[PDB]
Amino acid sequence: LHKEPATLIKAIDGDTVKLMYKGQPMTFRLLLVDTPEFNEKYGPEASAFTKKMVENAKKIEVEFDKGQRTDKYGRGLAYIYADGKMVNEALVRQGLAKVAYVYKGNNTHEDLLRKAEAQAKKEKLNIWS
Ligand SMILES: Cc1cn([C@H]2C[C@H](OP(=O)(O)O)[C@@H](COP(=O)(O)O)O2)c(=O)[nH]c1=O
Ligand SMILES: [Ca+2]
Repeated sequence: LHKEPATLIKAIDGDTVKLMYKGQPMTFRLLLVDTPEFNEKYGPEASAFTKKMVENAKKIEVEFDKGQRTDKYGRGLAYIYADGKMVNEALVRQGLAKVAYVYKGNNTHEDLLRKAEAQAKKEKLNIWS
């Protein structure tokens, strides 16, 4: 996999972000994670976490996996990096997302996110408390 440049247009929620990619606006949905909706418990916390992370970053990068790059809703499907730190991983580490939507061909970072989930779980962080 390879990292590609992109620019923040707007935070949306815990697992969706609007980005300028190859000069086109696109909604990106984070691979391999599920944050609660804004209206659910830890929803505002998940949204705030992602918001801070992408807004404070100097450099946003997009990394597609080996399978589909767009979902049935026309959302980009990617790992998103903020100053080299993967947003998908950070949410799971913090207990602000569950590992989820793991489909074959788009699962390069599965083991890495499952490690993070195991540590959030042992620490009973947020969703695991
Ligand atoms: C993360 C992800 C979601 N999706 C689709 C499946 C779900 O659609 P259906 O429920 O219609 O089957 C939806 C969940 O997204 P949200 O968690 O953003 O709601 O997005 C993919 O198709 N591939 C993916 O990698
Ligand atoms: Ca969600």
